[PDB]
Amino acid sequence: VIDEIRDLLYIGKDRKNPREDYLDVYVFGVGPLVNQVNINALASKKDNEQHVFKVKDMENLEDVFYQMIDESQSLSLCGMVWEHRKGTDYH
Amino acid sequence: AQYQKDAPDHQELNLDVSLQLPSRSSKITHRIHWESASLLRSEETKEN
Ligand SMILES: *[C@@H]1O[C@H](CO)[C@@H](O[C@@H]2O[C@H](CO)[C@@H](O[C@@H]3O[C@H](CO)[C@@H](O)[C@H](O[C@H]4O[C@H](CO)[C@@H](O)[C@H](O)[C@@H]4O)[C@@H]3O)[C@H](O)[C@H]2NC(C)=O)[C@H](O)[C@H]1NC(C)=O
Repeated sequence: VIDEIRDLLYIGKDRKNPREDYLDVYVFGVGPLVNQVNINALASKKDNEQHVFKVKDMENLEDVFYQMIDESQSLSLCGMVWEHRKGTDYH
Repeated sequence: AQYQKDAPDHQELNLDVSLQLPSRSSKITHRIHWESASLLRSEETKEN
């Protein structure tokens, strides 16, 4: 089903435009009973980045969600060029 | 005596050879001069 989704979003069907930033898949592992092979093949594989996670006892995964709202991300509007179909210069 | 000073040993070599492939997006451009002549510039492509 995952390969049918990437075909519908035009991902990988071109050599000049991969469009990998238009689908991200994150898989979280809840228990000790975890097949790490199956959770890795479903998640995306983008460069210098992690998408597979394995934790135990559930409550620590609730501990990562209150911790992420204390974490502030420095948002950077610099160097952003998104492909808008009005490709005159200075865009 | 003016002939032996103005005599060239070779004609110009300066070849702006650019290669466009439909598998890529950038043109692969080499400039071959006299000193850098007789030097193969291999570009391998696994797609036919
Ligand atoms: C979303 O999807 C649609 C559908 O695929 C896509 O439409 C495409 O738009 C581009 C322009 O943004 C089209 O590209 C050009 O189309 C004209 C005819 O309309 C051609 O004549 C052009 O060929 C010349 O121009 C190029 C430079 O502009 C030269 O490099 C080239 O050698 C020629 O001289 C050019 O192909 C494209 O045809 C359509 N495709 C379809 C199937 O309609 C749209 O752009 C997508 N949106 C985004 C943001 O990508």
